[PDB]
Amino acid sequence: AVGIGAVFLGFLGAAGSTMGAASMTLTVQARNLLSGTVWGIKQLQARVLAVERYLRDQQLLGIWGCSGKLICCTNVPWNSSWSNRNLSEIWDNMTWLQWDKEISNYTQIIYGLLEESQNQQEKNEQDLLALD
Amino acid sequence: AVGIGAVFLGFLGAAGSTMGAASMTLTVQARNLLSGTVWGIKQLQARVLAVERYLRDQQLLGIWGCSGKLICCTNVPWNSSWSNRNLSEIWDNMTWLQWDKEISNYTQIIYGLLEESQNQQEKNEQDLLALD
Amino acid sequence: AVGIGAVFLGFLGAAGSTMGAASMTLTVQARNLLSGTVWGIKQLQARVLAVERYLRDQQLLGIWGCSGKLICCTNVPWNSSWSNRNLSEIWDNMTWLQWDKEISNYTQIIYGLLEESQNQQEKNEQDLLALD
Amino acid sequence: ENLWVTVYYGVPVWKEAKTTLFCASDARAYEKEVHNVWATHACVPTDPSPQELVLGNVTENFNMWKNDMVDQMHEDIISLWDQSLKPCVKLTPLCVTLICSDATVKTGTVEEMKNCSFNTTTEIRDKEKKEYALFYKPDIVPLSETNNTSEYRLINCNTSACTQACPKVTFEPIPIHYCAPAGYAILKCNDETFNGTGPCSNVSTVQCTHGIRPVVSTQLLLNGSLAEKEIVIRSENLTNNAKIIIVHLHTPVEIVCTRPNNNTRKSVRIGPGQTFYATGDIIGDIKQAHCNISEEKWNDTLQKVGIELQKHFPNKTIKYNQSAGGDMEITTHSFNCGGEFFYCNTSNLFNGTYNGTYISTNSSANSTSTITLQCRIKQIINMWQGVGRCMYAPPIAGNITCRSNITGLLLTRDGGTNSNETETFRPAGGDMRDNWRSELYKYKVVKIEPLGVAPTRCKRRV
Amino acid sequence: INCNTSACTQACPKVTFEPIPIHYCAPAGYAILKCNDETFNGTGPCSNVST
Amino acid sequence: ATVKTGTVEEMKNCSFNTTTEIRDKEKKEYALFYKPDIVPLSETNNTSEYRL
Ligand SMILES: *[C@@H]1O[C@H](CO)[C@@H](O[C@@H]2O[C@H](CO)[C@@H](O[C@@H]3O[C@H](CO[C@H]4O[C@H](CO)[C@@H](O)[C@H](O)[C@@H]4O)[C@@H](O)[C@H](O[C@H]4O[C@H](CO)[C@@H](O)[C@H](O)[C@@H]4O[C@H]4O[C@H](CO)[C@@H](O)[C@H](O)[C@@H]4O)[C@@H]3O)[C@H](O)[C@H]2NC(C)=O)[C@H](O)[C@H]1NC(C)=O
Ligand SMILES: *[C@@H]1O[C@H](CO)[C@@H](O[C@@H]2O[C@H](CO)[C@@H](O[C@@H]3O[C@H](CO)[C@@H](O)[C@H](O)[C@@H]3O)[C@H](O)[C@H]2NC(C)=O)[C@H](O)[C@H]1NC(C)=O
Ligand SMILES: *[C@@H]1O[C@H](CO)[C@@H](O[C@@H]2O[C@H](CO)[C@@H](O[C@@H]3O[C@H](CO)[C@@H](O)[C@H](O)[C@@H]3O)[C@H](O)[C@H]2NC(C)=O)[C@H](O)[C@H]1NC(C)=O
Ligand SMILES: *[C@@H]1O[C@H](CO)[C@@H](O[C@@H]2O[C@H](CO)[C@@H](O[C@@H]3O[C@H](CO)[C@@H](O)[C@H](O)[C@@H]3O)[C@H](O)[C@H]2NC(C)=O)[C@H](O)[C@H]1NC(C)=O
Ligand SMILES: *[C@@H]1O[C@H](CO)[C@@H](O[C@@H]2O[C@H](CO)[C@@H](O[C@@H]3O[C@H](CO)[C@@H](O)[C@H](O)[C@@H]3O)[C@H](O)[C@H]2NC(C)=O)[C@H](O)[C@H]1NC(C)=O
Ligand SMILES: *[C@@H]1O[C@H](CO)[C@@H](O)[C@H](O)[C@H]1NC(C)=O
Ligand SMILES: *[C@@H]1O[C@H](CO)[C@@H](O)[C@H](O)[C@H]1NC(C)=O
Ligand SMILES: *[C@@H]1O[C@H](CO)[C@@H](O)[C@H](O)[C@H]1NC(C)=O
Ligand SMILES: *[C@@H]1O[C@H](CO)[C@@H](O)[C@H](O)[C@H]1NC(C)=O
Ligand SMILES: *[C@@H]1O[C@H](CO)[C@@H](O)[C@H](O)[C@H]1NC(C)=O
Ligand SMILES: *[C@@H]1O[C@H](CO)[C@@H](O)[C@H](O)[C@H]1NC(C)=O
Ligand SMILES: *[C@@H]1O[C@H](CO)[C@@H](O)[C@H](O)[C@H]1NC(C)=O
Ligand SMILES: *[C@@H]1O[C@H](CO)[C@@H](O)[C@H](O)[C@H]1NC(C)=O
Ligand SMILES: *[C@@H]1O[C@H](CO)[C@@H](O)[C@H](O)[C@H]1NC(C)=O
Ligand SMILES: *[C@@H]1O[C@H](CO)[C@@H](O)[C@H](O)[C@H]1NC(C)=O
Ligand SMILES: *[C@H]1O[C@H](CO)[C@@H](O)[C@H](O)[C@H]1NC(C)=O
Repeated sequence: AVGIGAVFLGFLGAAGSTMGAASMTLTVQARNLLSGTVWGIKQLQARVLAVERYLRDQQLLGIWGCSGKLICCTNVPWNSSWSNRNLSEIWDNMTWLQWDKEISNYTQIIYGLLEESQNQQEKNEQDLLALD
Repeated sequence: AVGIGAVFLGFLGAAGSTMGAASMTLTVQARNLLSGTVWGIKQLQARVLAVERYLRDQQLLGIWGCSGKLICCTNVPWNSSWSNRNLSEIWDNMTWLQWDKEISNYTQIIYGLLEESQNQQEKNEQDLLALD
Repeated sequence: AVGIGAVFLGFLGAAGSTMGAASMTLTVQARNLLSGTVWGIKQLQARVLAVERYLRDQQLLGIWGCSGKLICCTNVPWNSSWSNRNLSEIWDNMTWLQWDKEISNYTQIIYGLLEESQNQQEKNEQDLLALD
Repeated sequence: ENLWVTVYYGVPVWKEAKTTLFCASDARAYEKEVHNVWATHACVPTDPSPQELVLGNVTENFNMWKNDMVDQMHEDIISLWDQSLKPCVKLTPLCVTLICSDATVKTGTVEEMKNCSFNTTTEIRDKEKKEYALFYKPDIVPLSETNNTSEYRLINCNTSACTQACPKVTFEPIPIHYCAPAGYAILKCNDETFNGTGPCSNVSTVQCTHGIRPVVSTQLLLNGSLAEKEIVIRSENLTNNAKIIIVHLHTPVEIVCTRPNNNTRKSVRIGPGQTFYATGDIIGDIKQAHCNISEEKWNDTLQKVGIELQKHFPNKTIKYNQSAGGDMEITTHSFNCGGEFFYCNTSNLFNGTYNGTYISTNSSANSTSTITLQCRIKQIINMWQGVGRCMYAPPIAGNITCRSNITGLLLTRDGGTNSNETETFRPAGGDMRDNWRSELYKYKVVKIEPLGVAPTRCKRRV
Repeated sequence: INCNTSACTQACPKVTFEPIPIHYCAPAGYAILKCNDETFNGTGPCSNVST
Repeated sequence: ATVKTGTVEEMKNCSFNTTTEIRDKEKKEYALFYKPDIVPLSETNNTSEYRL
C-alpha cells in the first residue's frame, strides 16, 4: 500500500504480517541497511560503524554456510527443548518479532552447531576432493 | 603495451577495445577500485565512501545472483524494445562506453527483473529442499 | 586449554601446533580480525584501515575462486621448483609460520596462476552455458 | 601423485607491526569527576582478561631498544598533557615589577620565603590593587639591570608566557592497559634472564598490555613492577659508556617523603573570571623537606646490585659517585608527591662503594637507623623540558606525606685508564623514554597475516 | 555586571538567530517509530505505530 | 632618511615605546620602515606623528 518499498526500503513493515510473509520479501531489507567541523567525526563514526556491523554479519553467514542465498539450510536438527510449537503455528501465526522474544534463548548454541556442521562438511569435501 | 596492468590497475584502458575484449579481462578493474589536522576528515571521508560504494555494489550482485563469478546469467529474457541490434554488433563493434549511452534507459527495469527471477528461484529451491 | 577461543578469538595459538592442525580450526581467526577530540581521527583511521584490509583480502579470494569455503582447490599444479619437501613433512612437521618463511618467494607467481585458472574456467563455463 | 595447490584463509602467522595502540583505561578511575582527571577523561574504559596462550613450541625475537611503541607513549603524553591545560590560567599579567623582602633570614630554610608585593589589575581594568604573594627561591629573579635592590622579576618574563594549572584537574598516574587494534596482537616474554633482546622461549599472547602507570621522574623510578626472581641489569650496550643501565630490582625498598610546614593558601582575582593561587604564608614553623630510607635495606641493595653487575664487570670493585653537576633537573631526584614538585639531593645516597667481594653480611638489630635526603621544592617548572609549555604549580595546603614501594634504577658508568680495578657508577636520567621502556619491553606488537598456500594433491571437479 | 564574573562576548553581528526545524533522520541500521495515538499519557502501549 | 634621491627618502626612521619583558617597564626603540605601512596619523597636521 506501502508495498515492499515502504516495508523494507523503510523498515520493519512486515513485522506484523507473520513470518510466513517474510519468505517472499526478505531482500530489500538487507540492501537498505548498507546505505550512505567536529561533526565530521560524528558522521564518520556513524558511517564506519554501520559498515562494521554489516560486514560482521556477513562474516558469520559465510562461516556457517550456505550463505549467499540469504536463506539457508544448515543440516542441523532441532533440539526437542526448542520444539514446543508446531510449524504451522510458527509460520502462519507468529511474527519474527514474537518468535524472537522466546527463541532468543540458546542463541550461541545454534551458532556453535551451525559452525560445526560446516566444519565437518568441509573436511568431508576435502577428503572427497583428495579421493577424486 | 600497457597490458592489463595499465588497462585495469589503471583505468578504463579497454574502453576503446570494444566490449567483446572485456570477456577476457574484467577482473583487475574490480580489485583496484577497493584500494587504500582537519585533512584527517577529508581523508577518512574519502576512504569511507569508497568502501560504502564498493559494498553497496556487492550487495546488489548478491541479491540478483549468481554472483561470485562477476559474469552471471540471470535467466531473464530481453524485452524486444531493447533488441534493436544484433549480438555481433553489440559485442564486436560497440564499446561499453557506447552501449551505456543508450542502454542507460530502463536500468531499474532490469534490476527489478533480476531481483525477481532470483526470488522465484529461491522459493523453488526451498520447495525442492522440502520435498527432498 | 586455551581451546579455539584463546587460539583464534585470541591470535596465533595454533602457530606452534603444525599446519595439519589448522585443517580443523581456521574459522574463528577470520571473524575476529573484523572486530570493532583529535583521537577521533586516530580511532576512525584504525577502524577504516581494518575494514579496508579485510575487504581487499576478500576481493582476492573472490577473484581466484572458490572462494566462500575458506579452503579451496584452484586446479593449478605445483612447479617442481617448489616441491623440495614431502607432503607429510609439510603437513605434519611444519608450521604455517615456518612454511611461510621459505614459500614466501614466488608469491605473485601463485597469485597470477590462480587468477588465470579462474579466468579460463569462466570462459569455459560461458561457452557451455551458450551451448546449453 | 601430482600435487595441486590450495589456498588457506585464516592461517596463524604474523609479521612485525608498525601501528598504534589505545586506551584501555582502567574503568575504575571513571566516575562523574573523571572530567577532572588527567588522562582519564579523554580515554575509553575497558576491562579485558589475560590470555591463555602460550603458543607452545613457538619462540620469538624481542628487542627493547627498538620497540617504537615507546615513542608513541612519549608523544601522546606530551600532547595529552599539553591539551588538557589549554582552557585556563594564563599568567602573563604576573610579569610586572615585583617588590620583595627576606623572611627573618637566619636559618637558610626560612630565608627563602620572600614576601613579594605587586600591583595587579582588578575586576575593573582601570582600578589597580596592591597585593602580596609568598614565593620562594628560583622563580623570583633579581631584576635585570638593577643593583642588589628590592626589585625582582618573574623567571619566565624573558622566556615565553606560562600557565598555572586548571585547579580542578587531578594529576595522578592511572595504568593504561593498552590494547591492540583489530588485525593486530601483542606478544610478551615470560622469560627471566632476558638481556632486553633475543629469542624468548615461552612467549604469551597479549590482547591488552598490563597497564602501566606513567610517571614523571628521574634516577630512582617509583610505583613500578618488580623483577620476578632476581635483579635484572639491562643495557643496550654494556661496553658503551654513553648508555644508561636499567635495573629492575627483585625486592621493594620503601621511601617516605614529606613537607612538614603547614601552608595556607590564598587566591587573587586577576581581571575577569580567572583567579590565581599562591601561598598566603607558611603557617607553622619552617622545617626541612626530606625522604626517609632505611639504611639497612639500601646497603643490602647496593651490594646485591654490585654482585649482579660484577658479572659483566668481573674482578673489579663497584663504586658509586654523585652526579656530574648541573641544574637540579639534571642532578636531583624528582617527585610529584601530593602534586608538589620536589627536587631531592641524592648524596649521600650513592656515596658508598663496597669491595668486589660484595659479601652479603648483615645482622639482626633493634636499629631503626635511616638515611635522609633533604629536598628543594619549586613553583615553576619546564614540564619534560617543555619550556614552551612552562607552568606554575598550584600551591597545596597542610602537610604532605608520601610512600611507597620502589625502585627501578637509572645508572651510568665512569672510570678512566687510571683505574680498571674498579668502575664508577653515577645517577643518571632525564629521558622519559627510559622510564617507560623499563616496563614496556615485555611486549611486542605484531600483525596477523591470514591467507597462505600449501600443496594438498586434492583437486576440484568442474 | 560581568567584571566580577567571567568575560563576555556580544554576538557575531552577522548571525541570524531564528528557529529552523530540523527533521532529524536515523543512521543506517536504525529506524524511528512514532505514536499516532491520542489519549497517550506520555508512556505506554501505543496501538497504531507509524514508522 | 636624508631626503634627496626619492629612493633614499623612503627609509623613515620610526621611533616608538614598546612593552618590555616586564609589563610595567617600557623601552624607547626604533625600527626602519618605508613608504605605505607608515601612514600620517589621522587628524594630525603634517607632524612627525604616524600610525601603522
Ligand atoms: C627521617 O629520618 C630522620 C633521621 O635521619 C628522622 O629524624 C628524626 O626524627 C625523630 C622523630 O622521633 C627524632 O626523634 C626525637 O629525637 C629527640 C632527640 O633526643 C635524642 O637526643 C637526646 C639528647 O640530645 C637523647 O637523650 C635522646 O635519647 C635521643 O638520643 C628525642 O628527644 C625525641 O623523643 C622525645 O621527645 C618526644 C617529643 O619531642 C617525646 O614524645 C618522647 O617521649 C621523648 O621524650 C624524651 O625527651 C623529653 C624532652 O622533653 C623528655 O621529657 C621525656 O621524658 C623523654 O626523655 C625523639 O626521639 C630524631 O631525633 C630525628 N633525628 C634527627 C637527628 O633528625 C625524621 O623523623 C625522619 N622523617 C620521617 C619520619 O619521615
Ligand atoms: C608582606 O608584606 C605585606 C605588606 O605589603 C604585609 O601585610 C601587612 O602586614 C602588616 C602587619 O600585619 C599590616 O599592618 C597592620 O595593619 C592593620 C590594618 O590592616 C593594623 O590594624 C595593624 O595595627 C597593622 O598596622 C599591614 O596592614 C599589611 N598590609 C596589607 C594589608 O597588605 C604582610 O603581612 C607581609 N607578609 C609576610 C608573611 O611577610
Ligand atoms: C605512588 O604510590 C603510592 C601508594 O599508592 C601513592 O601514595 C598515594 O598518594 C596519593 C596522593 O595523590 C594519596 O591520595 C591522597 O589521599 C589524601 C587523603 O589521605 C587526599 O587528601 C589527597 O588529596 C589524595 O587523594 C594516596 O592515599 C596514597 N596512597 C597511600 C596508600 O599512601 C603515591 O601518591 C604514588 N606516587 C608517588 C609520587 O609516590
Ligand atoms: C661518604 O661516606 C664517608 C664515610 O661515612 C664520609 O666520610 C666520613 O664522614 C664522616 C662525617 O663527616 C666523618 O666523621 C666526622 O669526622 C670529622 C672530622 O674528624 C669529625 O669532626 C666529626 O665529628 C665526625 O667524626 C668521617 O671522619 C669521614 N671519614 C670516614 C672514613 O668515615 C664521607 O664524607 C661521605 N661523603 C659524602 C658524599 O657525604
Ligand atoms: C633613528 O633614531 C635613533 C634615535 O631615536 C638613532 O639612534 C641614535 O643614534 C645617535 C647617533 O648614532 C646616537 O647618539 C650617539 O649615542 C652614543 C651613545 O649611545 C654616543 O656615544 C654618541 O656620541 C652619540 O651621542 C643615539 O644614542 C642613538 N639613540 C638610540 C640608542 O636609540 C638611530 O641611529 C636613527 N637611525 C637611523 C638609521 O636614522
Ligand atoms: C493482523 O493479523 C490478522 C490475522 O492473522 C491478519 O488477517 C491481518 O492481515 C494482520 N494485519 C497486518 C497488516 O499485519
Ligand atoms: C579501434 O577500432 C579498430 C576497428 O575496430 C580496431 O582495429 C583498433 O584496434 C581499435 N583501437 C583501439 C586500441 O581501441
Ligand atoms: C611441539 O611439537 C611436538 C612434536 O611435534 C608436539 O608433540 C607438541 O605437542 C608441540 N607443542 C605445541 C603445543 O605446539
Ligand atoms: C602600585 O601603585 C601605587 C599607587 O599608585 C604606587 O605607589 C606603587 O609604586 C605601584 N607599585 C608598582 C610596583 O607598580
Ligand atoms: C633569562 O635570564 C636568565 C638570567 O640571566 C638567563 O640565564 C636566561 O638565558 C634568560 N633567557 C632568555 C631567553 O633571555
Ligand atoms: C612461562 O614459564 C613460566 C615458568 O614459571 C610458567 O609459570 C608460565 O606459565 C609460562 N607461560 C605463561 C603462560 O606464563
Ligand atoms: C646481550 O646484550 C648485548 C648488548 O649488551 C647484545 O649484543 C647481545 O646480543 C645480547 N644477547 C646475548 C646473547 O647476551
Ligand atoms: C667522584 O669523582 C670525583 C672526581 O671526578 C672525586 O673527586 C670524588 O671524590 C668522587 N666521589 C666519590 C668518592 O664518590
Ligand atoms: C648536594 O649535597 C652535597 C652534600 O651536602 C653538596 O655538597 C652539594 O652541593 C649538594 N648539591 C646541590 C644540588 O645543592
Ligand atoms: C558580583 O557582584 C554581585 C553583587 O554583589 C554579586 O551578587 C555576585 O555574586 C558577584 N559575583 C562574584 C562571583 O563575585
Ligand atoms: C655497605 O656498602 C657500602 C658500599 O656501597 C659500604 O661503604 C658500607 O661499609 C657497607 N656497609 C655494610 C652494611 O656492610
